[PDB]
Amino acid sequence: MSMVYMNIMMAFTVSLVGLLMYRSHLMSSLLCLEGMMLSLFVMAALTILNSHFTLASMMPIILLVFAACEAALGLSLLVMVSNTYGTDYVQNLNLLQC
Amino acid sequence: MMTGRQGRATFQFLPDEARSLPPPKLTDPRLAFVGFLGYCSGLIDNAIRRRPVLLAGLHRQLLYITSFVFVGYYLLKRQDYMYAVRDHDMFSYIKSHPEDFPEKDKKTYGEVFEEFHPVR
Amino acid sequence: MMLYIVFILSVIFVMGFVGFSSKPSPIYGGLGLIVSGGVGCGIVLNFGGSFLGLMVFLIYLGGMMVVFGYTTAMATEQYPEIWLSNKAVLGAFVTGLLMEFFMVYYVLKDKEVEVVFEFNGLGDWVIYDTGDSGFFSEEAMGIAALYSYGTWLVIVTGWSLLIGVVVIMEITRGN
Amino acid sequence: DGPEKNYERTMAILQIEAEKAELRLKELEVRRLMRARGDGPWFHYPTIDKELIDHSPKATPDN
Amino acid sequence: AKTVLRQYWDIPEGTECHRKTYATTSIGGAAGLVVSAYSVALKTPTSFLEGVARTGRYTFTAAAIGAIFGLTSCISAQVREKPDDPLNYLIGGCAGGLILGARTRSYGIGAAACAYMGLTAALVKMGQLEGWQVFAEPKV
Amino acid sequence: MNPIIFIIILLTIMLGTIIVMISSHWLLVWIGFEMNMLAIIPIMMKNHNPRATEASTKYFLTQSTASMLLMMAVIINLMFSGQWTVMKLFNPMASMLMTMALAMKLGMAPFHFWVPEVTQGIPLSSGLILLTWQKLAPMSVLYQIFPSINLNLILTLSVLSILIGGWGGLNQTQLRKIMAYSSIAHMGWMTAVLPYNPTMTLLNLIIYIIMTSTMFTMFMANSTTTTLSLSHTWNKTPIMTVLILATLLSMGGLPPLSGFMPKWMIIQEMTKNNSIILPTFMAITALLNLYFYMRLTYSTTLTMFPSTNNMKMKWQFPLMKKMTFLPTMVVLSTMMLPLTPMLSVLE
Amino acid sequence: PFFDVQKRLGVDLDRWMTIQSAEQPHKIPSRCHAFEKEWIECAHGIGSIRAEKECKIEFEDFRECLLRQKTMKRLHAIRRQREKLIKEGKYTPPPHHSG
Amino acid sequence: LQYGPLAYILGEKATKKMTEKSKLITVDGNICSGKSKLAKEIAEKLGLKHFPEAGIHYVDSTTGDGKPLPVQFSGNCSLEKFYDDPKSNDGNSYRLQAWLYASRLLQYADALEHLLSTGQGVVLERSIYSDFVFLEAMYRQGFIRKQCVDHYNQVKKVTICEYLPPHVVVYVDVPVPEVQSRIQKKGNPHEMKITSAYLQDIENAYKGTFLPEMSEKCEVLQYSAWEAQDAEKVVEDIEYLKYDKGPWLDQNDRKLHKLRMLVQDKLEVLNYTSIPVFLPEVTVGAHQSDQVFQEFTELPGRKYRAGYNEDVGDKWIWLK
Ligand SMILES: CCCCCCCCCCCCCCCCCC(=O)OC[C@H](COP(=O)([O-])OCC[N+](C)(C)C)OC(=O)CCCCCCCCCCCCCCCCC
Ligand SMILES: CCCCCCCCCCCC(=O)OC[C@H](COP(=O)(O)OCC[N+](C)(C)C)OC(=O)CCCCCCCCCCC
Ligand SMILES: Nc1nc2c(ncn2[C@H]2C[C@H](O)[C@@H](COP(=O)(O)OP(=O)(O)OP(=O)(O)O)O2)c(=O)[nH]1
Ligand SMILES: [Mg+2]
Repeated sequence: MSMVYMNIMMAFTVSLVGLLMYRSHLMSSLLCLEGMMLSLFVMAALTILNSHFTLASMMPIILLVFAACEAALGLSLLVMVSNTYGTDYVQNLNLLQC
Repeated sequence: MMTGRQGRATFQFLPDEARSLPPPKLTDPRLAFVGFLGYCSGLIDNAIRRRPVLLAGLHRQLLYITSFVFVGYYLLKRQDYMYAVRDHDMFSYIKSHPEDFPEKDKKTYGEVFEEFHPVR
Repeated sequence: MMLYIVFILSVIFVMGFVGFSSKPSPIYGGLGLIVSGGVGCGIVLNFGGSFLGLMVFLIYLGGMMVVFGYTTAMATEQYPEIWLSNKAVLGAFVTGLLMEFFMVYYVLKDKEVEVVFEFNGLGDWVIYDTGDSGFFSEEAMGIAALYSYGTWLVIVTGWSLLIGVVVIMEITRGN
Repeated sequence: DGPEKNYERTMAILQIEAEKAELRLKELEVRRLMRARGDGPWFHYPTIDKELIDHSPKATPDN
Repeated sequence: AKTVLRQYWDIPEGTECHRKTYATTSIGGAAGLVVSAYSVALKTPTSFLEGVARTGRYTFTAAAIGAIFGLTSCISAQVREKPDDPLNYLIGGCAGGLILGARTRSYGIGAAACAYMGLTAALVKMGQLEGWQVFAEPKV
Repeated sequence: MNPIIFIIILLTIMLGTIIVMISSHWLLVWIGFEMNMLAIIPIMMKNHNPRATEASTKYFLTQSTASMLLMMAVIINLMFSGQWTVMKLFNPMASMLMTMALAMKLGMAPFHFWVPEVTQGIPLSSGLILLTWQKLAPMSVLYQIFPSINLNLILTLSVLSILIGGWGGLNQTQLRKIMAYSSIAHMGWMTAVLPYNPTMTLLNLIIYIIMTSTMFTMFMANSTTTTLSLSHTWNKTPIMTVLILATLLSMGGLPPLSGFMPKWMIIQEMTKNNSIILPTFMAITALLNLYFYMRLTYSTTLTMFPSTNNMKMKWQFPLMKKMTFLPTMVVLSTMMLPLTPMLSVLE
Repeated sequence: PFFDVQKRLGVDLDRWMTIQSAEQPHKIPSRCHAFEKEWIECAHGIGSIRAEKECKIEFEDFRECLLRQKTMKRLHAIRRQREKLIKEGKYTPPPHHSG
Repeated sequence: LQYGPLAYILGEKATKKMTEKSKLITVDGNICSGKSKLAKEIAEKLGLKHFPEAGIHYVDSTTGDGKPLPVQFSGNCSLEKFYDDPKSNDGNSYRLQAWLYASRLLQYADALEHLLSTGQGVVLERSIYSDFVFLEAMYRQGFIRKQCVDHYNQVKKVTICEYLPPHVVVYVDVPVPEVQSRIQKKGNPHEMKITSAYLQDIENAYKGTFLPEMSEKCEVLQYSAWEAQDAEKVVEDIEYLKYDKGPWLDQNDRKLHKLRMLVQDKLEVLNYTSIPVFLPEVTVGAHQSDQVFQEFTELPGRKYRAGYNEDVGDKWIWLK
C-alpha cells in the first residue's frame, strides 16, 4: 500500500462525495460518475500491472467499455429531462413523491 | 448449510445416488394434494374468464391436474432425497466423532432426585 | 525529486478530481476530468502499462468532447460558474485541497498514514519488481489474450455495445 | 375399540415421537459442531480449486 | 458506539455516577446528532442558523435524556445497595421519559415516554444479566 | 416499441441476471448488473411521459452509484487477496461497500427512497419486473458472500427495512406505492435470516415473488392503480375481489395461507441460534404490513364502495388481458402450507 | 456460483481469470505465484472455516507478498535509523551505497 | 389467430393493408341537418362501412344478440326526458351526456379497429371530437352544473389523446331557424321542445371552437343545406383531397400496432370513462348497483362469456 494508493483512493472518495452532493445540474453529477470510473480504472490497472497479473490486464479495458455504456445511457436520459423542462436541473425531477 | 456437501453432484436436480431411495407412491397423500391444487387452478381459470366452472373445458382441467401431478412427483423425489442426505451426513458425523456424542450413563427415577413443588 | 514523479502525478490527479467534484459549470468540470485523465495516464504509464494509460486518455478525450457539446445544449446558463463565483463551489474546492494538503503533509513527514487502510510513505518505487521480462510487453500480452482467452468477455461486451445502441434510440425516441 | 388396541397404539405413537425427538436434539448438536469446527459436509464454504493452477515451467525460474 | 458502551458496562452499577452520567450523555448526544443530520438532510432548513438551531434543539433533548437516565439510575442503585436490579433502570428510564415531555411541552408524551422508556431500560438491564443477544452470532 | 425490440430488451434483462448467477468471477458479476441496468431503463421509458422520465433517471442514478461501490469492493478485495473468485471477501472494508452496494440495489432502508418513486412512475408491468426480477441478482450475490458480511450491518438494514416498509405503507393510497413499501419490508425478512440459514432467504424470496407477481397480475387485469379504482372491481369482476382478499391475507402472513410459511421458517432458524428478541420484534412489526393489506380488503372485497353509471357499459365485455399463470400463481400463493417440508429442494 | 452451469456443462466461462497462478499467456508468472499456489493447495477441499485457521501461515505470507506491509516497515526502520546516525555524525556511508 | 405481437411479427402490419381509400370520415352538424342521409350515401358511393350515430343503446348493438337492453342496464338515461325536463334533480342531463361519450368513444374504437384490421374506410356521425358541442350547450343553458363540465373534460382529457382524428370532416352548416322549422316538420313530440337558444349554443361550439380545432388536423369540408342534398358532389370533393396535414402522416407500423392493441381491448378503451370521481349525476350506490348487476347476468346469453351459454344453444362447452 504505497503512497500512490492513498491519492487514488482519495480521488474515488472525492468523486463519491461529489456524486452524493448535487448542486443543480444533472450534467455535473454525470461527470462525477465518469470520475469514479477513472479512479477505479487507475486503481485496478496499478494493482494488476504491479503484480504482473498478465491475464487481468484486459480487465481495465472491459471496465472502460461498460463505463461508456453507462455514460451514454446517462446522457440519453439527460436529453429527455432537458426536452421536458428546458434545463437539466434536478429540482424539476420531483413529480414523484416518496 | 448443505450447499458445499462433499457429494460432487453440483447443479443436478436428482444426483444418481438418489436412485437408491424408494420413489414416492403414486397414491402418496402429498402427491394427491398437489393434484388437488391443480384442480383448483382449473376451476379458478374458468371463473376469472367467466366460464361454467365445473364443466367448461374439461380438456384444460385435465392438463392442469396432470401438469401439477407431474411436477409434484419430481419435487417429492428431490424433497425425499435431500432429507435422506441430511440423515446420512448426521449419522456419519456422529460415528466419526464418538467423543462428542457419548452414551449417557443410564439412571432410573428411583435414583434421580427431583425437587417437589406443592400445589396448595 | 523525479523518484516521486508517480506521487506528484497522483497529487494532480486528486486536484483535478476536486476540480469537477466541486461541480462548477460542466465546461470547467470537463477540463478538470481531462487533467485527471492526462495525469492518470501518466501514473499508469509509469507502472509498465503504456497501452492502458494512452487508451484511457484517448477514451476520456472523446468522452469529454461529447460532454462539451451536451453542455452548450442542455447544461448552460447565462453566467457559468467558476471555482470562485459561488460560495458552495468555492467552499467545496478549498476543502478538497486542504484535505489533500494534510494527507500529503503527513505522509511525507511521518512516512505513514492510517485512514481506513495503512499507507506507506517510503515512495512508490520500493514495490517494483527487480527482474526483467523477455522480448515482449507483459501488459500487451495480457490485453491480446482477450481474443484467445476471453471468448466469453468478447461476447458479453459485444452484445452490451450492440444493445447499448438499441437502448439509446429507444430512450430518446420520445414517441 | 378395546383398551388393548388403544394402549398398544399409544406405544407405537410414543415410540415414533420419542425417536424423532432424539434426532431433533442430535441434529442441533451436530449442526453446532460442524459450524464451529467446519470438519463436516455442512457449512462447507468453498475454497479455490487446486486444478486451476499451472505447474508447467514459467518464463522465469523463481516461481 | 462499541467503545462508549464498553465504558458504560465496565463501571459497576451504583458507583462512579459522575462517570456513568458522562457515558450515557455521550450516547444520547450522539443519537441526537444522528437525528439532526437526517432531519437537516431531508428537511432543508430555511437558513444556516435555523439549521444549527434545530441541531442544538434535538442534540440537547437527547443529551438531557441520556444524562438523566444514567444519573437517576446510578444514585438509585447506590442508595438501595441493589446493583443488579432492573428496578433501578425502570426509575432511570421513566425519568428520561419525563424529560422528553418537558422538552416537547406535552404531558401526554411525558406519561407515554415514561412508561415505554421505563420498560425498555428495565428490559435492557435484564438482558445484560441473563445474557440476551439482540444480534446473536450464528451458532447452528 | 417494436415487438421484436421489446423481446430482445427483455431477454437482455434476464441475461444480465443469469450472468450474475452463473459467474464465478467478480468482473462478470459486475458486467451482469451493468447489462441488467442497460436493458431495464428502456422498459421504464416505454410510455414516454415526464413521470416515467423522472423514475428512470432516479433509478439510473441510484443503480449507477451502487455499481461504483461494488467495483470498489471488488478491487479492494483484489488488492488484499490477489484473486477474483466470487466467494467470501477478504477485507472488512470491501464487505461493507459490497453489502451497501447490494442494499442500494435491493432498495433496503435507509437506501429505499427510490423504490416508492420509481414504482409509481412506471407502468404496472414494468413495476412487476422492478420488484420481483431485479431482486434475484443482488440476492444471488448475498447468498455467496454472507460468511464475511458484518452481522450488525446486515441485521441493522433488515430491521430498518421492516420498520420503514411498514410505516411507509400506512400513508399510501396508490397501489404501486403500497406494493413498493411492502417490498422493502419483505427484503428485511430475507436478509435477516441470511447470516443463519441462506436457504430460508431463498424460500422467502420465492414466496414473495409468487405473491407479488399475483397482486400485479390482478391489478393489471383491471388496469387499477389506485385504491378507489380497485374499489370498483366488485361491480365488474366479483371473483377477482375474492382472489385479491386471499392473496392479501397471504401476504400478511396469516395462516393457513402460504405467506405464513416464510415467517414461520425464519423464526425457527433464528430461535435455533438463540435469537429471540429479533424474531419477536420482526413478527410484531410485521403487523404494520397486515394493517394496510387489511385496509385494501375492506375497500375491495369485504365492503361495496360506490359505483359509477358508466360501469354498466363494462359488463358487456370480457377480460381480454392475458393474465398469464394467474390461476396457478393464486393457488400457489394461498394453499402451500401443507407442502412446507418441500423447502428442502432449495438445499 | 449460485447456479454452477459451468461445472456441469464442462465449459470454462470465467474460471481462467479468477486466480493469478492459473495458466498465463507465454507462461508469464505473477510475482506472488509461489505464495498463491501454496495457499490454494493448503486450503483445497477443507472449507473456508478450517482454512481460515489451518492455512493461516500460507495466507499471511501471501498477503505479505501482495502488499509488502512488513517489508516496507522494516525498510522504514533501517532508513530512519540511518538518518538519525548521519544527522548526528555517527555513521559514514560506504562508496557502493553512494556511487 | 387473435391479433397481438405474434401476429404483427408474422406480417399483419397495418400499412400493408391500408390504401389511399382507407379514410375515416365524420359527418357533423346541428340537429336535423341531413347528416344521417348524407353520411349513409357517402358510405355507399365510396364503398365504406357506415356507422349509425352512436346512441344510448350503441353498446347493446355490438354485444350479445345485438338487440337493445332494458333501460335500467343503461343508467335510465333518456334523451326523451332530457327534452321534457332538462333541469331535473335526478341528474338525467349529464348522466345522458357522460353515457353518450362512452358510446361514441366505444364506436370510434370500433371504427378504428375496422379500418386498421381490413383497410376499409368508415363514415361516422358526430364522433367523440364533436360531442362537446352538446355539453357546451347544456352548460350555457343551465342544464348541467359546473362540476359536471369538469368531470367531462377530465374523462375526455385521458381518452381523446390515445386516438387519431378522422381524415376528413364533413360539416353541414344550417342556420338555426331552418333547423327549428325542420324540427317542427319532423313532428317528434319531445324533440319539438328544443328551444332556439340551445340550438344556437351548438352552432357557436361547432363554428368557433370545433371547426377551427379540426381545420389544422383534418380536411374540413363545409356544405350548406342546398349543396348537401347531392351526395355526388360531396363524394367528388373527397376523392380529390390532398391529405397534406394531420397526425396520420406520421404513423407507421409500430405506431399503428400500438393503436390496434388499444382499440381491440374494449375494457381498455373504456377504462377511464368510470374514473373514481363522485358526482351525484354519475355516482351509483352500492345497493342499487349490486341489484342491477345481478339482473344483468341473468339475461339470455350473458351469464357467461360469449360462446359458453347453453340457454342460447352454445355447444361443446366441455371441449371449449
Ligand atoms: C420486542 C417487542 C416489541 C414491542 C413493540 C411495541 C410497539 C408499541 C410502542 C408504541 C408506543 C407509542 C406511544 C405513543 C404515546 C403517544 C402519547 C400522546 O401523544 O398523547 C396521547 C394522550 C394525550 O393526547 P391528547 O391530550 O390530545 O388527548 C387524547 C384524547 N383524544 C384522542 C380524544 C384527543 O396521552 C395519553 O393518553 C397517553 C397515555 C400515557 C400512558 C401510557 C401507559 C402505557 C403503558 C403500557 C400499557 C399498560 C398495560 C400493560 C401493563 C404492563 C405491566 C408490566
Ligand atoms: C439535577 C438532577 C435532576 C434529577 C431529576 C429526577 C427526575 C425527575 C424528572 C422530572 C422532569 C420534569 O420536570 O417533568 C415535568 C413534566 C411536565 O410536563 P411538561 O411537558 O413540562 O408540561 C409543560 C406544560 N406547559 C408547556 C403548558 C408549561 O413531566 C411530565 O410531562 C409528566 C406529566 C404526566 C405524568 C406522568 C406520570 C404517569 C405515567 C407513568 C405511568 C407508569
Ligand atoms: N343531449 C344529446 N342529444 C344528442 C346527442 N347526439 C344526438 N342527440 C340527439 C339530438 C337529437 O334530438 C337526436 C338526433 O340528432 P341528429 O343529429 O341525428 O338529427 P336527426 O337524426 O333528427 O336528422 P339528421 O340525421 O341530421 O339528418 O339525438 C348527444 O351527444 N347529446
Ligand atoms: Mg340522425
